[PDB]
Amino acid sequence: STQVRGYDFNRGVNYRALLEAFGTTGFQATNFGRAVQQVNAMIEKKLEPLSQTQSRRPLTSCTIFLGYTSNLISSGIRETIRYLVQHNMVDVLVTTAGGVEEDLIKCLAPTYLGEFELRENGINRIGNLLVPNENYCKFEDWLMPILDQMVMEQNTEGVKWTPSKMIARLGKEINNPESVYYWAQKNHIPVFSPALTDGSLGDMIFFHSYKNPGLVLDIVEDLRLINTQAIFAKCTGMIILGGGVVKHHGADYAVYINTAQEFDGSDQPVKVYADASLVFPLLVAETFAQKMDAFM
Amino acid sequence: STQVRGYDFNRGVNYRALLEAFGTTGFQATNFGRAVQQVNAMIEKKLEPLSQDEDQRPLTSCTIFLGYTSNLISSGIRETIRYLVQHNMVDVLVTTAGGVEEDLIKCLAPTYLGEFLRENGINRIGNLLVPNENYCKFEDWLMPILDQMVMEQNTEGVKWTPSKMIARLGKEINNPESVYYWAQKNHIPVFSPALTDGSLGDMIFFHSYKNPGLVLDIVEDLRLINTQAIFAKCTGMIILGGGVVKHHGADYAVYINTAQEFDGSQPVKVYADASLVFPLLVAETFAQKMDAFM
Amino acid sequence: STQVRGYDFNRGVNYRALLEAFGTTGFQATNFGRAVQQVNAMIEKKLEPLSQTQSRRPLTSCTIFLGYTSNLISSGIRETIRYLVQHNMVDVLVTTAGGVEEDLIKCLAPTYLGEFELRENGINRIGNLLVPNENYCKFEDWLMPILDQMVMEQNTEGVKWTPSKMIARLGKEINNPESVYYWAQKNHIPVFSPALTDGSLGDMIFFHSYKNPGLVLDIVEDLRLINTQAIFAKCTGMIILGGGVVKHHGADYAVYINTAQEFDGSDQPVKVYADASLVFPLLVAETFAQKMDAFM
Amino acid sequence: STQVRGYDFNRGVNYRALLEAFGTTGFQATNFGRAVQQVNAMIEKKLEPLSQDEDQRPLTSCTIFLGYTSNLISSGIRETIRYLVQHNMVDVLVTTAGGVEEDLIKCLAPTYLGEFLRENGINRIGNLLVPNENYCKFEDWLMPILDQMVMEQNTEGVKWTPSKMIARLGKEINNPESVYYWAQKNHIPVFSPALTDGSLGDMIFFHSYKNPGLVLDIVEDLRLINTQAIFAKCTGMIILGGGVVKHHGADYAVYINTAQEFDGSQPVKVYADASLVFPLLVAETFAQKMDAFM
Ligand SMILES: NC[C@@H](c1ccccc1)N1CCc2c(-c3cccnc3)csc2C1=O
Ligand SMILES: NC[C@@H](c1ccccc1)N1CCc2c(-c3cccnc3)csc2C1=O
Ligand SMILES: NC[C@@H](c1ccccc1)N1CCc2c(-c3cccnc3)csc2C1=O
Ligand SMILES: NC[C@@H](c1ccccc1)N1CCc2c(-c3cccnc3)csc2C1=O
Repeated sequence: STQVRGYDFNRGVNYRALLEAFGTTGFQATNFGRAVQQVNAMIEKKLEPLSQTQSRRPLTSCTIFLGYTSNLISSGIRETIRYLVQHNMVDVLVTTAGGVEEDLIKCLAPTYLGEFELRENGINRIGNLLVPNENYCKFEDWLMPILDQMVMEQNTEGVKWTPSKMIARLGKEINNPESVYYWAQKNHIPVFSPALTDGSLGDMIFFHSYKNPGLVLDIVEDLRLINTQAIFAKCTGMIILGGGVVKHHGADYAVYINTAQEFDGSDQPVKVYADASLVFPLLVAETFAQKMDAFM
Repeated sequence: STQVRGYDFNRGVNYRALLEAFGTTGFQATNFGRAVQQVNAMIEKKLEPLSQDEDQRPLTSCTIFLGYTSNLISSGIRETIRYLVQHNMVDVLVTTAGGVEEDLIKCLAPTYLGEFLRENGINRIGNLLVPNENYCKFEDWLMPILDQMVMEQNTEGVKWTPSKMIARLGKEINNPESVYYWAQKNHIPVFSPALTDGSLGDMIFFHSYKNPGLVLDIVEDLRLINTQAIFAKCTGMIILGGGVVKHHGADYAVYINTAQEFDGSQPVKVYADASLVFPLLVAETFAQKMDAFM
Repeated sequence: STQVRGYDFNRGVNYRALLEAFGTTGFQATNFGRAVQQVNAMIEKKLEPLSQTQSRRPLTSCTIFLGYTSNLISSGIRETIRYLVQHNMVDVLVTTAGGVEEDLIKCLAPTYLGEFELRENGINRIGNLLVPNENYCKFEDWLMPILDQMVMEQNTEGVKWTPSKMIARLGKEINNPESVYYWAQKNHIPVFSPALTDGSLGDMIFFHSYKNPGLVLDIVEDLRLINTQAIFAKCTGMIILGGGVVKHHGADYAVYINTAQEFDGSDQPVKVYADASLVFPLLVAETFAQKMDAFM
Repeated sequence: STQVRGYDFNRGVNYRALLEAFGTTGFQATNFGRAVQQVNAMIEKKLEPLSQDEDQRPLTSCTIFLGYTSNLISSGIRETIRYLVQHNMVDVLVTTAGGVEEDLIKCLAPTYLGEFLRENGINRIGNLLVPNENYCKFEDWLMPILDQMVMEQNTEGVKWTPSKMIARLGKEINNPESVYYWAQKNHIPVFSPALTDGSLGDMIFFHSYKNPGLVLDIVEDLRLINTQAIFAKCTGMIILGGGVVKHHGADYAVYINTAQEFDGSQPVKVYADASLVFPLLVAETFAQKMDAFM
């Protein structure tokens, strides 16, 4: 029986103690507290020594899957995710349509803050974020010669492209330390996204295919890669931001952060019903970023 | 302007007048009234003969895309979607992970109502219950088909994509209750790049160790879905449940979901569970023009 | 074990059968089906003969409380609620701030449909509804002489005003068969609303009190009235639209229709998670309106 | 304009920089950054001395109204609210049914964490658990006070309103953990016309048969709350949880709730559970200026 009790500001302001007190505050603050515990248990299992997939990445004592929706990549959470990937704190990335190109585009031009007329200035609104159309034009220019090389390598060097191999290539090509995908390919963290071509990147692949036909993207090889990662893990952890990212039907540790409801049936595990833009950086602050020394 | 006024039940229970009166009721009832008009405009456009200049599955005056999340296929809305597809009322289907297998499995065994399990072997989707045995029955049915598909790839040069696989599964289920049976029979393509994210995917995965090499290309499906939009005279969209399609326009569009805008996740949005709204929408729109589609 | 099955439009369009099939469709459609059952069981218990509070209203075999938020009174649901009250199908009304005056004002001037600049034309927006400010001005003019009479009767005829007695008086004064509150006082259905003065009606009572001081509105007498209604019922039914209307901590039958979530802890019973503007008229169509003959 | 950029944890865990960076992070993080600015503007205004012309519980340069739903008083946010009230950082409280008694009951017995009962005697509020015995303890404490209040009404001519009752309950609880103890001690009025809708109301009801005639007038409270706004130099509002106050303006305003607009139920709205957000907001605003309020 733990008693409900909030942080007492008559102590002054200690941010560690403030965040610890969320555990006893109730409602989603308590879920936040439980999420910190689950992620710290993931991390501690990951750091336990081993003494013991078609993948280069060395096995650890806990394989952590980080899933996220595109919109979080458009947000500043992109920096949070990049940090984790940069320091090898997760093992596999999963995302949805848009989630690749929104990272790469931010390397060529910035996304801006607006609010919750726009079409005439040439601007794509995503919540309270603004991406000028010019950004997609710059990305297109950058992308075309890479797709040319990709088709050539497929037809002459036997390369069998999948979304994950394409995402590694694009990460390598962007060659920029602010990119999630640059760091992911550098650290051999595979990125999975069958819905890679559903949005803007798809549109460009589509037009490119009439200029230079031939590109094939197989999803069955990626299917084998992602599932083998899970089957041959000693333990698995999952952290999933935004929902609609991953399917069930076991994970040893699981945290979900989203604002989706269960009532229209839309797809000790912990859910925090909150905007990940608020919650994820706090969660990282109290977990992965506390163990920064151990990952180096 | 138009005055707010609900239906007056002193007039008795006149269902058509009641549904019409939603338009002036306000909030999401008003949006439902607008959805009805939007869908009726699509249908009117569709039934319009192509003029001499507009000429080109045969193209109509309005190409209608129907998108839905897999949860709706688990629900009884599966029957509503099947009705529209059976009667050629839509031209293209788009769905999400689970959206295919959940239709096929219901031909082999029923889904049940529970409430809002792991030991009895039950998969819970909201208040719906699918016994785990349903998926075992599906596995048995599917494996021989996957053998045939790999054989045809390797010896007949068939290049599989998700749409072609879904067409083939529909032909193989050969059951008039199935959405996918009717889609392939009527040459309505089904697009679903996340086809392998769920249980069907687990099965294709395991199958690939006994009999490797199946390739599912998404790029040919990318070209097919986009060309449907590009060569349409007019386009209509009806998207149920959210997370199905991406923008960056349709001439007519209706979205029905309870997704929020605040975390960043004349078109009409109805903020409601599609399980309530979509059959009412269909009753006032497609079902009124049933004979025109026969 | 009931099997999931939707309405089959190859039968054509039978609206009764369509609505019955919601029961087996799943998700909130199934909850809708369960709500129809609960309300029909309320009604059937109400119609059972008796052979057996400080209130004139005769006891029946089930006392039905109908609760609703103001916004539903601004909507066309006002007509649905009025119908029930007109035909004595419920016994007690409960509402929130705004819920009284939005009915009365619609008797003097209409509310309009807008969408989800407005201040300069003089317009109060409520979701996609528009109420011109002029409507509140007309209501104020109408209200002042009634408040004058009310203060006089308090100080000379011993009248002890409560929100429910005030609401009866206003219903009687509006004298219009489109008003919920006209019908409620005519049929001796009490209306409870401690938060009666939180909005526009309150503002006007506030200004009036400097022109004609003295008005007292006691909530303790109303507290006694509403609770005695419940204590001395043979059976109770509750139908509550919009949430935040009533408090718990027993009802024999209960239906709630709202879109509030349980996750931030905001306050066989059935919940339908839906906009009552869609759901309530359908529910009425399949329940109270089917038994219209028996209530006359 | 401002570029989207999250906090970079390569800089280490610098909490102040992290909270500041929410402003450029986007979605509701950006709204949190705007709430911080809005509340800091209120506080800055409040600490501004009244000029010679502006002169008139003593009035300040900004009158701040703090509103909250009772669920927040059941939560640990009760401590946060109590802190602000204890230190005269707000001028008026407004709450909803349950909002009073749930503070008072915690002085007699604790609330507990459970998960998202009727036989053990437990009231469930989300993932919070209040044993039914807590309310029995509250009843015992309250009855003698209700006797005194009726006596003073009838023999001393006291005219009770909810605010006066809440002040009196706060004085009687005489406990520094209580929001209402500090409100009456600092002459912060508490308004709550729905005071009797819940458990306190059940108790006043039963008490009224043994000892009848208590009158709680809301009209005098109506005048008091409105006059606080009318005579303010500047007004600020902080409203947690929704359904608390009605409009038809404040100079500064922040709302924190997860209510939707679609059913119809420079001000800033943060769409989030206040149990996460409000203590962070307070840490960056009122708690930085603690000494100015002492
Ligand atoms: N059902 C198993 C489940 C899972 C989750 C986590 C670890 C292991 C297994 N799963 C595997 C397949 C998958 C794909 C995907 C990607 C590229 C090609 N094909 C499919 C995207 S999401 C998703 C998914 O959820
Ligand atoms: N961005 C354009 C947009 C669109 C929608 C509707 C008509 C035209 C164009 N689009 C096209 C591609 C697509 C796929 C998909 C399917 C199979 C392979 N690759 C991709 C699933 S959803 C989706 C989508 O939203
Ligand atoms: N807790 C008992 C509960 C209840 C509900 C239903 C039937 C009986 C009892 N209750 C009674 C009191 C009440 C008031 C109110 C109204 C005018 C004056 N004072 C209080 C508004 S809502 C509300 C409420 O929920
Ligand atoms: N409509 C004006 C609005 C307002 C808010 C803030 C400052 C000024 C004015 N208002 C004033 C009245 C009020 C009551 C209340 C309390 C005790 C007795 N009667 C009514 C509770 S909430 C509420 C409210 O919202």
